[PDB]
Amino acid sequence: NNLTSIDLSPQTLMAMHISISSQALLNQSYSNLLLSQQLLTSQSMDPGLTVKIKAYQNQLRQQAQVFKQNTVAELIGLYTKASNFAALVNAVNALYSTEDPQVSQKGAEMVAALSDVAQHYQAAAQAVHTQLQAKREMLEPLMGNFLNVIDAIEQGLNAEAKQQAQTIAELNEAIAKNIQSIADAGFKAGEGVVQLGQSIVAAVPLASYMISGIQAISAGASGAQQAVNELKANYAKLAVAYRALATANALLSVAKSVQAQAQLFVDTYVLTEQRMALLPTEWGKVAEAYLTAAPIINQAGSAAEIKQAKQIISLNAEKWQLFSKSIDNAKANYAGNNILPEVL
Repeated sequence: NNLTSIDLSPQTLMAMHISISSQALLNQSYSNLLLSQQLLTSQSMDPGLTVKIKAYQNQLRQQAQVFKQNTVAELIGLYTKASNFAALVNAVNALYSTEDPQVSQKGAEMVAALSDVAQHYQAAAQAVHTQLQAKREMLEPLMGNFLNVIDAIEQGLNAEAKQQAQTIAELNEAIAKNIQSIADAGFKAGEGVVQLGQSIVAAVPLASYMISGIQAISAGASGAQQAVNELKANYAKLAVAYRALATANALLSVAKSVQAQAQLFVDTYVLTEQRMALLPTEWGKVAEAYLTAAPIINQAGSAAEIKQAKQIISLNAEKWQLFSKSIDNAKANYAGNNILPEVL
């Protein structure tokens, strides 16, 4: 109705871009893990299962490469649009720093213009989300069929081997939680520099399929020290379980190691897609607010009404600059987290 009711703020955009970065950065590291993982050779012995494992491994590696190189760039592109918008709000602020007597009209047209820009960023986000949802609809059936392959083999295992399979599944779920604790401590809700590494954590004899796993960098300064000690303990026990299950069915151990790497990639893809689902609607809310504000900013034309508009605009400009720094940080993480360095 009047100046006090307009919302020129970034609304939930800052928190949403942090929650997106949270999962997308981790999924960047899981992509590098799938790409670093030694390929299974045609050891044969059981060529049927080997083809099925290699097929899934190759299809996952191809999807990890598409996320690492294409999807990340597409997200960095969305974040750049948020930076751009922040600059435009800061331009509206720069306008009000002049003693133009017709500032109310020039200001209202600029806000009405940003309204249209927000509507475009809405469409830009919707495009990325459609791409993410399309792949998600392909990755779930792919993983589901591979899980049917594993389960079909497991129903025919002896008592001891079926238990080594349960133990592997349990530790893979435990190690996931450990990695999540470690990454969240490094991320500090968008203020930190998320950095994870990798190493050979286990091996299955055939001559030797060597399984890669995520590790913390700086086993001394990474927030959640509890999680690092659990991770080392869990990897040690995981290595035993694989060597054990391998005496019964070696390629089953390989298959479970591949599925564990996939579970992390597909689960974090799905979370990245669900955090992204809300972004179009939010840009839409910014577009709707800016459109409504325009006529109100125009009516504020008295010396005092202008001073009050300048005040509101300057406050929302500072809010957008704080979000613009949150974006620069996220963009620097995506850049620096492109490499998954080795650890000993």
